[PDB]
Amino acid sequence: DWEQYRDRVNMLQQERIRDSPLLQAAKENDLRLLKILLLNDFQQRGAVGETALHVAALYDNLEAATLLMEAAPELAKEPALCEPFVGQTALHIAVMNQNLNLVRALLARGASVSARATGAAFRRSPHNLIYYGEHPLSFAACVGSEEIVRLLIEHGADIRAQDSLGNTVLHILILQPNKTFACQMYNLLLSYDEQSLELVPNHQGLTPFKLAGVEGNTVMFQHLMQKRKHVQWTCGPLTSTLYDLTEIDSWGEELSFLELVVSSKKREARQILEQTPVKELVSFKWKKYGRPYFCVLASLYILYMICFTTCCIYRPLKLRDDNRTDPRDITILQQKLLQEAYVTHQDNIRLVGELVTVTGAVIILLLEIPDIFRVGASRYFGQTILGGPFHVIIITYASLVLLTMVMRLTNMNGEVVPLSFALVLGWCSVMYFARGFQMLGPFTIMIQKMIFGDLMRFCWLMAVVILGFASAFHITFQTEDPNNLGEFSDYPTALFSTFELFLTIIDGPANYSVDLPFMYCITYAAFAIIATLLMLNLFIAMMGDTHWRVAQERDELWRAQVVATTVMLERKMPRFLWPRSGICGYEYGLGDRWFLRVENHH
Amino acid sequence: DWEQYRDRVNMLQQERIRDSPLLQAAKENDLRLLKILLLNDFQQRGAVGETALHVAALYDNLEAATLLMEAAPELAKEPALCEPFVGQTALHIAVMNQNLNLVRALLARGASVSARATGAAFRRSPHNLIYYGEHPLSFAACVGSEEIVRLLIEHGADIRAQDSLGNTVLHILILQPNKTFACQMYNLLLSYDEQSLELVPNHQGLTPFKLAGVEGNTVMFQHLMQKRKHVQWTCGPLTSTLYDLTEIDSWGEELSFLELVVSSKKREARQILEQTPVKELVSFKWKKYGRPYFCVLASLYILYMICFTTCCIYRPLKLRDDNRTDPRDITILQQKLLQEAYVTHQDNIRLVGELVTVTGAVIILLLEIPDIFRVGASRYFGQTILGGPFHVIIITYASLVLLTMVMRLTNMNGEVVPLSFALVLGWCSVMYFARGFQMLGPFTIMIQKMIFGDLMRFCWLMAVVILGFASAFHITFQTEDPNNLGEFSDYPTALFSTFELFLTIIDGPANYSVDLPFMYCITYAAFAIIATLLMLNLFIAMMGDTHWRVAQERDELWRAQVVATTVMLERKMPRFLWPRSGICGYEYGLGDRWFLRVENHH
Ligand SMILES: CC(C)[C@@H](C)/C=C/[C@@H](C)[C@H]1CC[C@H]2C3=CC=C4C[C@@H](O)CC[C@]4(C)[C@H]3CC[C@]12C
Ligand SMILES: CC(C)[C@@H](C)/C=C/[C@@H](C)[C@H]1CC[C@H]2C3=CC=C4C[C@@H](O)CC[C@]4(C)[C@H]3CC[C@]12C
Ligand SMILES: CC(C)[C@@H](C)/C=C/[C@@H](C)[C@H]1CC[C@H]2C3=CC=C4C[C@@H](O)CC[C@]4(C)[C@H]3CC[C@]12C
Ligand SMILES: CC(C)[C@@H](C)/C=C/[C@@H](C)[C@H]1CC[C@H]2C3=CC=C4C[C@@H](O)CC[C@]4(C)[C@H]3CC[C@]12C
Repeated sequence: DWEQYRDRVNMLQQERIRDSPLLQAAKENDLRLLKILLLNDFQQRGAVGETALHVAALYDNLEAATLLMEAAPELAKEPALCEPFVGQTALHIAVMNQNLNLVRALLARGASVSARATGAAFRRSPHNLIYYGEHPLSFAACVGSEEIVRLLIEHGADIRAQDSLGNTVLHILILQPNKTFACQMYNLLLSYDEQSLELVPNHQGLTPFKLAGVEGNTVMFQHLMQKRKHVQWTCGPLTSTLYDLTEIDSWGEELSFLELVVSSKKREARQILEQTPVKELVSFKWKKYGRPYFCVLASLYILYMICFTTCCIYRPLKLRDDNRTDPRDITILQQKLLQEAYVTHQDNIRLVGELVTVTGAVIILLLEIPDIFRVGASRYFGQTILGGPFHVIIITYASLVLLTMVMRLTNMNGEVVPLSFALVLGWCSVMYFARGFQMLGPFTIMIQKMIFGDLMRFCWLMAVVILGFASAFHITFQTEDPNNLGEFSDYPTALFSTFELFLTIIDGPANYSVDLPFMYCITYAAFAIIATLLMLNLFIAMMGDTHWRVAQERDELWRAQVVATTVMLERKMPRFLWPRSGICGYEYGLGDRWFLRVENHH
Repeated sequence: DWEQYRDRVNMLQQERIRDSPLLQAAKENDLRLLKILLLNDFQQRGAVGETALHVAALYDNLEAATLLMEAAPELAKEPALCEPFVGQTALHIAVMNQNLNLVRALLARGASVSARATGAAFRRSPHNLIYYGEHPLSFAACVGSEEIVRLLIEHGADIRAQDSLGNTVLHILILQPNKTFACQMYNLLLSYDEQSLELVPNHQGLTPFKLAGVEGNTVMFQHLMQKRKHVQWTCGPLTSTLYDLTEIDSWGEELSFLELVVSSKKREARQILEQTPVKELVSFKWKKYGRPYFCVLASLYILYMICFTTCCIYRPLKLRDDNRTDPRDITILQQKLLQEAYVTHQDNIRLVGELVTVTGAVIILLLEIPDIFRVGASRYFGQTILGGPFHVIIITYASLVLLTMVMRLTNMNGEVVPLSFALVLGWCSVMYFARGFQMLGPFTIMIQKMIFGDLMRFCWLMAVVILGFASAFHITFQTEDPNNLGEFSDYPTALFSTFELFLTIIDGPANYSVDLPFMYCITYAAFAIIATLLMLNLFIAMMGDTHWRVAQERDELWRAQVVATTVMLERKMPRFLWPRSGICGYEYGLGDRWFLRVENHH
């Protein structure tokens, strides 16, 4: 694995230092021995192709480093050579150690300011505890050294330089934990840009501004907004400000800033939506267009489900041609064949409802399937914010409807099976529209967080308890007459009865007109204590204990689902229903830009 | 008892001081009277064989002590003589009182630095509020007096000296509450050791390092780690450190450090497992070997339970030879005798499943019973962390399986009884494997903490309520026809029905075709209010109120169960499946030691 390999690389590096007297002296800073060694091989390389001057820079030994450079000035220009450290120079190491005097001493000897630390230790990865890109300037900026950054710019470090992810030093600063020092560095780097470095995309296609949204860097986002706002006036406690919408509203682009924020896997990304500019734009969009249109789509989908339900109530059945020869058989009706299912005016009225049902199932797939491809299936079905579990069940519903149509056209028996699933999944998918309402939306997120959390854990241990007790009840009743107590008469019935008895949805079996086996009363007393008194009430207790913890995240997720709905509706609906948001600058001599005006009290 | 004896010892001591003018003067420090007394018996002894110089040292009376020593220098060498205080000298007392000048005055007169306070007041026990071992140096160290410790070392106090538990001053310092001052003292004492005192075991077989793990002394453990770590390099925000695994991983030893920590009765011991070295070693062991092998053992045990369950479903039964002459008798099948139970190919297929069932029951006892002997039964079955309640039920399961085999071989009727218990206990023991999963493990600890806590308290008061109401319902129905209401027709049925009615698992008995006794409606209304409205819902309330309090400990116990599982699997499984953990130093010129490399951000 990567851990045992990186560990071995570090062990070999330390051994090759111990085993080589020049590298050992470069580590210890014992100038005595280092003078004797250098007085009479300077190109000695440690385990990763690093020089004695890399070793001196790592241990921050300026005296050993200057003594090595006086003996062999060429060492300042040397990269390391083996996979984790490829392209790392002594300048990269000195910059990480913030040794300004060693950085001056290396630059005075022509250490390259444009050298790339290409190796696996510098790539953005869960394997690496930091990501500073590949260039000495990016290292100096992430390390927070203003003076080393100026010094590197004065030696001609290219501020536009991009690493193997396409990230510029501005993208790399958005990715750092030290957000306030990163904002101070971001102004310093923007000062040397006199087309802008803020507009350069990485290989994901993201500008620094879009990356601050995706990564949920609210401190860098509100900093980037200071160059995109204009204060129109202040009057006593009131200010009117005008915010440039260009990089937020993302007009005509296939993948907007707001879509990149609501579809981001970073939990912090949803905090960008609470910023004054994003929140007030998405609140306006939801008030004026999103809620009205989402209420119309909720209404149309409910009418479509009432239509489909009515087609199931009026489903074509006839008297069974076969005989109920078995006394346990209760089936009296049967499916009509296709050639006898469409005869009456009522069958033609149902054919219109069935054609509406099939048309809406086709429309669901035409609306759903392209968004799987845009978003990618694991992000599309996985994200709560986008509607993930509802997309699974609405596609499953449309698939079961089209399967049922194939069964109807082919005289296939058993339409009850896909129709019963489609009635449950079709109606449960009406809970998708709960996101439009503050009353229902946060509660629908609790339902989901309880299904994937507490209900999952419970059903795993509940199933183990049901297997034990169903088997004990079944073998307890194997010797007894099934007509006097039916609940455990075969093993599938014993499982189902034990499941219903666990949940207390069927009464505990009793028949006071006969002697039940004594082992039933013993087993059922233990079951009643374990399943109903303890586990069924402990479920309520652990749900109550989850509920108060999850409640703050439930509300943050609901507010983000409203924005994701707004972004989805504006993307998918006809543009004549969604007029461009904010204020057109061309009406006021401000150019082609669009704005949001926010007036606030302070 | 010990309390009334120690109290009497203290009362007699104070009386013998009051009754003896020299000891009374040694307590008061009235040098006037003490001069008159000493001018013309110095060997006067208080209630515990203590001298007037012990009394002067106890009351911290340096002037009386020096005046007593000037009259009788031999008193500095005297021990106390009666059971609680045997071997205590005036030096032990002066050291506890931190009187450096009295310690100098006693050492100047040859008070023994190697004297042992052998008496019952100095032994590690719940009877004693402190434990400083038996020697003046251990007293000075636990009292925290650096200057008295140096002074005693300068007078030749043996730093290797061991008390009646085999504890050295280092072991005794791990046992003190003042952990940060104890670490400062631990460095001072290690400085005089120039085979090491850190390697000396006590009579439990524990070194100071193992004792810090067992006692959960995380402050002393992280201090002891500072002499067992090497910083390989630091580069900007990153450091790589190498930790010596020798005393943690405990190779080839019959009882490891990690086993001593997970099996400790101290609740603080589980905090040692969260230290960087222990946590990262046990996390690696669990990731690479523990979880994969525990998932295989979970799978094999579930397949074994499905096999046993199938042998119970296909259990050999025939039509009853006897007649159902009683109209209340519902038994229609009976056990086959052994000589008719193995005839068909299906019986031979079941014999293979029954031989697998018996083989796994023998294997369970071969795996379980030796670990009872290693750990000791009360620690083995008592500890949640080790699997205690699951070890009880898995041994009970294997015992019921082997009992059932003896019943099968002997034509003994009633195999339903041990098989019904074995099906419940065998399946409920699958919850042992819940510890391997973050989803199920903490919840399985809540199940256990609720069974032993809230369910226990509830079942005690619930039983008292059922006894009252079952008796009232039984005598209410004694005069009435059992065929019209069967629930209370005899006292065992009335108990069982009242138990099912308490839990609301059977419907309240009613028969609108007859007049029930009016006393039933009155009694059942009171029962319905007390049992179902109040107590059954108050159970949910007290569980909810336990759940939020226990939730932090539940997670700490789960994280410790994962480590205990890892330690158990590595101990019990073949060593070719468990390669030695960490980094072999011999590959890198570091010797025979093994290491963990931890790289961290700061
Ligand atoms: C035998 C059939 C009828 C079985 C398989 C049916 C199961 C359905 C009812 C289950 C499967 C997944 C469940 C489910 C998935 C996720 C969510 C999202 C949550 O925010 C609201 C509830 C909701 C919508 C629930 C409702 C009930 C569903 C849809
Ligand atoms: C406890 C958790 C794990 C939940 C999810 C599981 C419930 C189990 C016990 C349920 C789920 C569906 C149930 C089920 C489905 C349908 C039938 C067909 C019927 O003719 C006999 C019973 C039988 C075979 C029952 C047995 C019990 C089952 C398998
Ligand atoms: C009449 C028989 C069937 C009676 C005696 C059976 C009782 C069983 C089901 C009881 C006895 C002890 C109970 C028990 C003991 C302790 C634990 C550990 C806990 O972390 C998970 C639940 C678990 C495993 C439960 C499950 C149910 C058990 C095993
Ligand atoms: C309320 C708590 C204390 C729980 C643990 C106790 C429940 C009691 C009421 C249960 C446990 C087992 C039950 C029980 C076992 C088996 C039988 C044999 C049956 O032919 C008559 C009823 C009888 C005798 C009932 C009576 C009620 C008992 C004794």
